[PDB]
Amino acid sequence: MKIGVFVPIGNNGWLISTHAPQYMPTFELNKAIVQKAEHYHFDFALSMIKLRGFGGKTEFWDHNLESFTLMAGLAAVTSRIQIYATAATLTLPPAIVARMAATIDSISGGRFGVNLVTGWQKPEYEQMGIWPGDDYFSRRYDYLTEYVQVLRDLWGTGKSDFKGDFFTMNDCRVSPQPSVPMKVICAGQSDAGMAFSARYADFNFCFGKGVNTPTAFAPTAARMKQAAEQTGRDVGSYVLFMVIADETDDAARAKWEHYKAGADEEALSWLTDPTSAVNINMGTLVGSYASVARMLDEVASVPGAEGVLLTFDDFLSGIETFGERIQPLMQCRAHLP
Ligand SMILES: Cc1cc2nc3c(=O)[nH]c(=O)nc-3n(C[C@H](O)[C@H](O)[C@H](O)COP(=O)(O)O)c2cc1C
Repeated sequence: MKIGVFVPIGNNGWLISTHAPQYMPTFELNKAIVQKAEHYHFDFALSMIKLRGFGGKTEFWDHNLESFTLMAGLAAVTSRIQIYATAATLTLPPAIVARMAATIDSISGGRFGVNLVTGWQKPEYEQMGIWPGDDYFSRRYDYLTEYVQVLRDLWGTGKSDFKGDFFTMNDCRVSPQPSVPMKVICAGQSDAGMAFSARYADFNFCFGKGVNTPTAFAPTAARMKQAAEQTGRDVGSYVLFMVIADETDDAARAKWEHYKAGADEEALSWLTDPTSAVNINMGTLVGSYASVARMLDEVASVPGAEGVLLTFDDFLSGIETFGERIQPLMQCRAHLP
C-alpha cells in the first residue's frame, strides 16, 4: 500500500483544540515534514487549499498558505517523493493550472500531480465575489468535466480548441508539456464525484471512518470500484486517517482524550467510541505503534484501497515514530529497503 502525508498548509493541522500543538503553517515547517517523510519512503505529499478559516480561540485555518506555490517550493528541496497541489477550480483558469503543473514538473523532474476540487464551501468563494450561485451544487461536476478536458488537451498536445458551457478555447497554447504523464487525483465522495474520478483521475481520495475501525470506509471504496467498472479504468481509493500513536494503547488514548478535552467550541460552531469534531470527525487510528501498524495492514486488505493519506497530532514526531516504529511492522510496507 502507498503512504502519503497531508502537509499542514493551515495552522494547527487537523486538530481544533487548545490542548493540541499550536503552530503556524510555514514553508520551513512543511519543508522539515516533507524531507522527513521522503527519508522514511513516504510515496507522496499532498496539500489542500483552504481559502477561509473557522476562527475561535485557535483561529483554526484562519492562516493558510497557497497550495501550488507551497508545493513548487517543496519540489525544489526534495528528489523522490511525489508532490501534489490542490486546484480550487473556481479560482484559477485551466490554462494557468496547466502551465503551473508543467512548471512544477520541471522543478521536480516529473514528480508532480494535481488534486482537482470543485469547492463546496460557499463562503470561501462568496467572500471574493466568485461564487457562481446555488446551481453550482448540482452542476459543479459538469464544470469540472469541462475544466479537465481543457487540461488534458493542453498537457497531451500543447493546445486546446475546447468550447463548452463554461470555457471557450481559441487555439489556447501551453508548452512545455509535462515530461511524464500528468497525474490527476480527485476527492469525490458523491456519485457524480466518483463518476468524474472514474473517467479522469488516477486515484480517488476518500475519508477514513470511525475511531479504530480501519475497515469502516469499505462501502465507500466499493462504490468507487463500481464507478471505475463503468469506465474500465483502474482508479483506486486513497483513504485519509489521523494517526495518534504512542508506546502503549493507553498512552495514545490519553493523548486523544486530552485533545478532545481542549476542543475549541467556538471554531467547531462555525464548522457545523465515537469520532470527534476535534479533528472534523476524521477517521482516527489511536494506539500503540504495533496496534496502528495492525490497523493500517487491515486498511490495506479493503477491496479498492491502494493507499492512505496520513495526518498526525504532531507531524515532526509522528512521521519519525511512523518511520521508526510503525512502518517496520506493516506487512503492506515489506517491499521497502
Ligand atoms: C483528502 C481530501 C482532500 C480534500 N481537499 C479539498 C481541498 O483542498 N479543497 C476543497 O475545496 N475540497 C477538498 N476536499 C473535498 C472534496 O473535493 C469533495 O468536495 C468532498 O470529498 C465531497 O464529495 P463530493 O464533491 O463528490 O460531494 C477534499 C476531500 C478529501 C477526501
